Amino acid sequence: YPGDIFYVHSSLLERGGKYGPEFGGGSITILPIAQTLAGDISGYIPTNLISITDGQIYTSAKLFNEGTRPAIDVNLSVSRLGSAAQSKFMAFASSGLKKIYTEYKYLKRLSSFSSKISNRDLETLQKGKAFE
Amino acid sequence: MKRKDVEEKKQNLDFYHNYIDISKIKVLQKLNEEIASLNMLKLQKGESHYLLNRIINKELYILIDPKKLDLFSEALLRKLSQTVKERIRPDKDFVITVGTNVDNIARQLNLNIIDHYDLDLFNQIDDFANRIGELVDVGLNNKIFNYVSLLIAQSSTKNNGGLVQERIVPFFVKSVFKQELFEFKSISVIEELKIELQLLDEKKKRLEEQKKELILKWNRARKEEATLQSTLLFSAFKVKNQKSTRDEILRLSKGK
Repeated sequence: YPGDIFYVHSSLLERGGKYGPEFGGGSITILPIAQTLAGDISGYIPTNLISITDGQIYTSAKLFNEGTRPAIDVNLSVSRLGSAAQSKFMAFASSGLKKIYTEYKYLKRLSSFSSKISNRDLETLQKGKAFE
Repeated sequence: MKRKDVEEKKQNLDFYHNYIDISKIKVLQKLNEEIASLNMLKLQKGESHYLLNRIINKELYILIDPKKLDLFSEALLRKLSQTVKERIRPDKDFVITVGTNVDNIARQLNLNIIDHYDLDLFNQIDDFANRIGELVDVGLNNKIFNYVSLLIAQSSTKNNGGLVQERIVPFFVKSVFKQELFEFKSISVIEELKIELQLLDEKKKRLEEQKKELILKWNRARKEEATLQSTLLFSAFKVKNQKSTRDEILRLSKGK
């Protein structure tokens, strides 16, 4: 690619946002789409765009082939606005669930010597499986 | 991602590949030692039974969960679950379990749990026997139960893969009980080693496929990097040849 390839996109995607009443008062929401190769999220364009945008929804081929639809990998996805983009009841309903899902994935991967599981870890596993 | 890191990963994979064979040799030696010990224990137990018989002349279900929790463990656990469902009458039998999984399986079937222990107590065979043998004697003396048997969520190469289980009771008595428990433990250890051999054989293939994938990825990255570098160098060259190209085009277009 040329060296301009970052600016070419940035100056584009910066043309959206939420505006004040004296300058139109509207809001442009953008949902750009990007393709990765073999799950390599650390490509040039993919990363250039993760740096210009305010979040990412990562779709996983492993989840897609397993029958999950939509095949969204919540562990590899993020929203940087957080509860500021949600209403009060929705913010309270899902106040701390993404951290629980991350911890559940970590605990599922982690291997330990003890054959018994602490009760907090068991509760986290139950909640993560129910969330899935 | 340079060739140094790829070489380091390659040598690490080779080292683990050789260590797997070394561990296989060690595990085979351990298996042979345990086989000899079990045969000696069986001979001594037969002699002890003969001597005890000459001197003289509701069921208790003990459940143990597997050491770890993988796919094999889950399959064995569910087969043990159906075996419990098909070979226990809760209204007449008592079940003592060790381990969270078998304890949950007993709970879901509303069975009578004598007590709950920690799985690692099974590792110390001497203490395990000294405890549960006295418990079983106290039980059968009170006639609360008269049948005692042992089931493990583990596969046996003799039963075509089925679970290991043995009905110890009914058939100086405490020595025979300890000998039977020791024999059961030795059988379990022998089966575990026989499984471990095949597990190592699988790990070897996993390492080989990892090496193949890594080499493919490294070569794929290297070719692109080299091509881009060469293209940049020649573009830097060909910037300076524009004037001669334009002059030649103009001379050709002038005519003759």
